[PDB]
Amino acid sequence: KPFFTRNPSELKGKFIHTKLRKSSRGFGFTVVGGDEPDEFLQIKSLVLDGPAALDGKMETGDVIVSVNDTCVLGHTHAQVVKIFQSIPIGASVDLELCRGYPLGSSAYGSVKAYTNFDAERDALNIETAIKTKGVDEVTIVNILTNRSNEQRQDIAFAYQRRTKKELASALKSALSGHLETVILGLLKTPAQYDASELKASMKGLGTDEDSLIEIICSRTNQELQEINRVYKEMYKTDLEKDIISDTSGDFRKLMVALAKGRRAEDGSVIDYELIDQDARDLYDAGVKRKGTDVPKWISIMTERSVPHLQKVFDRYKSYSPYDMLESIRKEVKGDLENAFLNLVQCIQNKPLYFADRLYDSMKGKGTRDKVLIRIMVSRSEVDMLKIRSEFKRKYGKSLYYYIQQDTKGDYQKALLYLCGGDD
Amino acid sequence: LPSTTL
Ligand SMILES: [Ca+2]
Ligand SMILES: [Ca+2]
Ligand SMILES: [Ca+2]
Ligand SMILES: [Ca+2]
Ligand SMILES: [Ca+2]
Ligand SMILES: [Ca+2]
Repeated sequence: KPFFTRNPSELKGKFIHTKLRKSSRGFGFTVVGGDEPDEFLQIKSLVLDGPAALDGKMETGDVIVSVNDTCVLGHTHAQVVKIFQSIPIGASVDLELCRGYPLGSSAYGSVKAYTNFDAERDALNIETAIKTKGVDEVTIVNILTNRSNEQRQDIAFAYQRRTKKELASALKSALSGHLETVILGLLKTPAQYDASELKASMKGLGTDEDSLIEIICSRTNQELQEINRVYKEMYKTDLEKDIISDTSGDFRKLMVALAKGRRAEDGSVIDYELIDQDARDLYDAGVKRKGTDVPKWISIMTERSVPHLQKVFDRYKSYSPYDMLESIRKEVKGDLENAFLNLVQCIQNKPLYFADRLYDSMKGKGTRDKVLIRIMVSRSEVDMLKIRSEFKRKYGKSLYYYIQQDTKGDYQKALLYLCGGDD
Repeated sequence: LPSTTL
């Protein structure tokens, strides 16, 4: 449905004019959109060292409004690239760009990108709140929980360019308690946050196996590829190496296999014969025999695609008297059991999986603030709306309500903003 | 998914 208009008097954000001279390799940027008749054309990326980058005015997500004094709102994708390719080398082009319409965002997240974003103005108001006697946490929460994670990356850049000190440093010295734990987590890129939460769970021989299972069993292939890279840049050791250090047994093999992020991508053709054979092989390895063939479970549940395994688990009920989750609760035990239980829940319904973990972190005495904060931070821009939807259906009350009754202060207001809505 | 370098 993304908003579209052919009249420039109906655009939201601010406007930018540019003059780019065509080089031997073009203007140095790519464009997306343009199939759908009513679809904007937006800058997807800028070739570094190219004309668009070395001019510094063009940014990703910019709606191309007009090219060479000709409005291109509603132009097809092929009609626009013909304008840029008709320009000879050495000649320039006039681009009117609109900043304020977003791009590859998640339809199910709760924290969306601020339209009238001003990284300089935000870093200004944060410093004023940080330096306020009796630190003004209200404004800090009002800004950071209302910006996208990449917008927070720009605020951290602007804050350091003005005060010559890091934003994470100044906020760590000004905040305390659980509010600090939330705000510092919101300032990390999703890979950096996961990479830090993983190392934090392998602090010693007393590994937090719960947090290790949560991050590994829920992250996709593309998310885990980024985690493995960022984890080595930050800690100078492979994520797999620390997992091998602080795990053992079949639980080690299941965590290492999932962390590689080499799961077979979702296929376009449904393999009905493999769905049945995988279902029988899970049954033959577990309930049907004495003991369990754990390697056969790890191979099937980590290598097949998620849409495939969902069909495998439904077909599995045709052979076994107990479904896949109940089969796990009696074939294996311990940390291995907790891993297979979480993995299967992330395959069947991942939003429902995080809804249960939020309920578990708040149902009892006190709060598992560690689990609660990580789920709200990590899932705020991915599927937070689906998490709230499954939560209210199953538990009657909203996720907002359970956070309200279990947390207080500005720490509560930070979590409620990441949850979204007024309830 | 239309996408072209310029
Ligand atoms: Ca014009
Ligand atoms: Ca205060
Ligand atoms: Ca058995
Ligand atoms: Ca049957
Ligand atoms: Ca509680
Ligand atoms: Ca609890």
